[PDB]
Amino acid sequence: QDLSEALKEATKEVHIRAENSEFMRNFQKGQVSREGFKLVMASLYHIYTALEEEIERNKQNPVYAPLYFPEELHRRAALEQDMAFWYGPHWQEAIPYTPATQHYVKRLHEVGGTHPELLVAHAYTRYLGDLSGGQVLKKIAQKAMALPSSGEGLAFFTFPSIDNPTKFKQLYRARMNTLEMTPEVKHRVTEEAKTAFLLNIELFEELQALLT
Ligand code: HEM
Ligand SMILES: [C-]#N
Repeated sequence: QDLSEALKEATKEVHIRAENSEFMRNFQKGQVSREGFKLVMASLYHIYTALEEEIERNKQNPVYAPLYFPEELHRRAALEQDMAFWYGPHWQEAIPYTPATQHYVKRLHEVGGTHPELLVAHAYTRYLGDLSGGQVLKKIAQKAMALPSSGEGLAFFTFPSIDNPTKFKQLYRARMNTLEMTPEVKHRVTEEAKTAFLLNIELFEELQALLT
């Protein structure tokens, strides 16, 4: 079974639980305000910063290299733009770093530094999502908060180097299937992907609580 198919099958159940989390359920209904949105994007800033720091550390490692797409996928630069937009010139000392966010970042550094063969699980979980539901969320955020078509405040959801997200995702899945794969690696990679989804669910459950 190709890795791409194994991952989709392994995470299809938790995805349902994730897309139906209270925070997302509300976001999807159009109920999202500046306060809540700033909280989630600030958290993503930390998460992608850690993820991409580990991707850079392992860019030459064969267990990840085929998926090294900085120009097309990396979001840190975009998030820094969004942070300046929502938090101002000195966003660095203004943005929050929640416990659930720190927990996610901790696992990212553990994987990148000690279990690099599992890093693919984390890139898959975040990036393929950004190119899927993330695109639907972007439209909802624009409408709800009156954000301009010019893109300010939503740089994170914008991929100027990807003309067709559908085509790129297919390309990415195909590349994932070129990775050296063994029962051991495939089993653990799908398990880490489920863990990645849980880290996201816990983040959203935390943020929802902070708001309420
Ligand atoms: C806001 C609620 C969500 C919506 C509306 C949503 C919707 C979708 C849709 C429509 C797809 C299918 C795209 C395709 O087949 O190419 C998809 C796939 C995916 N989503 Fe979500 N999603 C949501 C939440 C999440 C969350 C919280 C995560 C985890 C960070 C996530 C990660 C993924 C991944 C990794 C895929 C790709 C699965 C695969 O093709 O193997 N999604 N999502
Ligand atoms: C999917 N987001």
